Amino acid sequence: SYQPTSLTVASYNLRNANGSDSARGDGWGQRYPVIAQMVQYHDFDIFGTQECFLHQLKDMKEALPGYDYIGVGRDDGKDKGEHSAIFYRTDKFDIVEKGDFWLSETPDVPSKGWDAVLPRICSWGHFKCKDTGFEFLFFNLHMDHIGKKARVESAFLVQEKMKELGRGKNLPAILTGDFNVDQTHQSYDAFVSKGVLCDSYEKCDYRYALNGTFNNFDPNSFTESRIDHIFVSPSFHVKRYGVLTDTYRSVREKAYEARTPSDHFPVKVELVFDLEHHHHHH
Amino acid sequence: YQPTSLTVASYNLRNANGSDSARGDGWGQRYPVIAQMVQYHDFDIFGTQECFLHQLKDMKEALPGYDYIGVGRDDGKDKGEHSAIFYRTDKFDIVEKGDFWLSETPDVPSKGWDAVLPRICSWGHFKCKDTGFEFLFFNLHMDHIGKKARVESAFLVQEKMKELGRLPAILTGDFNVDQTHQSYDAFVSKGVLCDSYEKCDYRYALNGTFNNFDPNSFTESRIDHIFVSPSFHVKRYGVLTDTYRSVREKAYEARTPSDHFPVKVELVFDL
Ligand SMILES: [Br-]
Ligand SMILES: [Br-]
Ligand SMILES: [Br-]
Ligand SMILES: [Br-]
Ligand SMILES: [Br-]
Ligand SMILES: [Br-]
Ligand SMILES: [Br-]
Ligand SMILES: [Br-]
Repeated sequence: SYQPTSLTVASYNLRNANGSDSARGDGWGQRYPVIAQMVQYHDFDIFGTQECFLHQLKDMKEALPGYDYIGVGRDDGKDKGEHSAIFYRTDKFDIVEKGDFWLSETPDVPSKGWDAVLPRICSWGHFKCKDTGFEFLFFNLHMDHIGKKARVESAFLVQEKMKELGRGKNLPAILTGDFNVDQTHQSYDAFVSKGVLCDSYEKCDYRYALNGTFNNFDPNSFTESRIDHIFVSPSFHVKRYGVLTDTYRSVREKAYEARTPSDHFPVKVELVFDLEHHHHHH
Repeated sequence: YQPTSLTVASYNLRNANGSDSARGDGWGQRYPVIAQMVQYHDFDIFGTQECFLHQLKDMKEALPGYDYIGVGRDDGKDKGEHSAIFYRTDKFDIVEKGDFWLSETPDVPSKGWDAVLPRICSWGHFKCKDTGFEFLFFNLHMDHIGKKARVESAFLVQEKMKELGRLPAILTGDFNVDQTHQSYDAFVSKGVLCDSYEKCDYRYALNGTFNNFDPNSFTESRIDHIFVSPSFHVKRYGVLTDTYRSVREKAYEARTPSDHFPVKVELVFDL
C-alpha cells in the first residue's frame, strides 16, 4: 500500500558571518546556537538555508546531530562563497540524486546571469522518504538583488529544471529561498501565475503570520512584504504556514535587549502528500 | 497497545484592564494573537490564569474546537479571575471536574493564611478519546504576598491530588515566585511531582516566564511551571517568545501577547 506522507519544511536565511554584524552584537557565534535550537524545537525535517559560508555550515551541522547538508559554494562550485545549502534529517530521507546550477545563461559554470551583479546558485536534492518511499525534489536558492531580468529568467530556469530533474517522471517539487523582492514583483508572478507552483502563504489551510520575512536584525520591525517563500507543486496539500518570530536576549552594552537569531525570520510550512490521489483538475 | 502523547501548556493571559489598554497592551488587541498561538503551537490542553468570564468567552469564540472548565474565584460562579483549563473537545471527554480555594477552607471562596486575595485551583479528570488514557489536570494562580499561603497551598494541592487521584497528574499555574523559593521545593523535594524544565529530554528556554509586557526583558526566574507525575515521560519543554507588532504612537514596536510567555510541554505516557 501507499501511505500518505507528512513533511515539515522551512526556508531560513541564516545571514553570512561578517565583522559588521559581530560589532553590532548580532555576531554569528552568538546567533547560531539559537538558530540550531529553533530548527530542533520547531521540527524542521528538511530546510533550505541562504548566505552560509562553509565554516557556518560546519557549525550548523555540529549543532544539529542527525542532520546533514548538501549544496556547493556559489563562487567556485566548491568551498568558496555563500551557499544555498539544504539541511535534512538523515534518519528520515535518503538522497537519490543531488546537484547545483547557477542562475544564468550558463547554469553549469559559476557565472553571473543576465543583469545580475553576483553569481547566484540553486542547490537541489531528489529525496526519498525512508518511511513511505515518497520521492520529491527540493530546490533552494538566493536571488540577485539588482538584476530584475535575472530574477525573472531565474524563475523560468528553475521551472525548466523541475521538469528536467524528474528524469522522465513527474516528481513533485518544493522550492525555498531568499527571493530578495516581495510578492508584488514580476519574479514572484513568474512562479505562480500559471499554477506550476503554489505559494504556501496563499494555499495553506492555516496561516500564522505575525510578520513578513525580513527583519534587518530589528526586533521591532514590521512589514507585509514576504521575500522568503516556500513554493510547492499543486499536488502537495499545504496544511500550515508560520513565520517564527522567536527572539533571544543579550546584555545591553543588568539591562537586556531582544535579538533576532537572523536578519530574516524562518518560514515553516507543514505539507501532506497523498500518493494515491494528488491531482488537481477544474 | 498504543501510548498516549499530549501537548500541554500554562499561560497567564493577563486580566483585562484599562491600564494595559492605555499602554497599548489591551486585551482586545492581544487575545486574537494568543488564540493563534494556542492553535499554531498545538496545545491539546492548557491551564490559563487571570481571565474574567468575558475574556474566556472571547477565547472560546476564537478557539472553536475548544471548551474550558473552571469557575470564578470571587463567588465560585461567574465572578472574578479564573484558573480556567481549556481543552480540545475532539481529544478529551471530561469524566469529572471541580475547583477548590487555596486556603484553610478549600470548599468556599476564601483567602488563605497570609494571602491578600482569594486564589483558586481548578481541575479536571480527563479521558483521552484515542487511547482511553485518564489523567488529572490541575491549574492555579498563587498569591503574590502570602509566603505561608504559597507553601501551605503546595501541600493542599498535593493532598487534593491524592484524594482525587485515588490517575497520573499534571499541574500548571502561575506560582508567582521562582524556582529558588520554598513553595517550589514543597512541590518537588519528595518526588511526588517533577518540574518539566528539569525532567525534559529537550529544553528550549530563551527566557524565563514573566516579561512584564517588555519585549526586551530577560530573567532566569521561572514563575510559571508545569509539574507532572514521575510516571510521565517529558519529551520537550519550550518557552514561546513569539511577538506581534503594533503601530508606534509607519513605525512599529514589538508587543508580547501577554505579560508572561507560555510554557509548552510535550508529554508521553507509555505502558
Ligand atoms: Br568558509
Ligand atoms: Br517523513
Ligand atoms: Br522582479
Ligand atoms: Br523590514
Ligand atoms: Br496537480
Ligand atoms: Br466578566
Ligand atoms: Br480551534
Ligand atoms: Br515561597
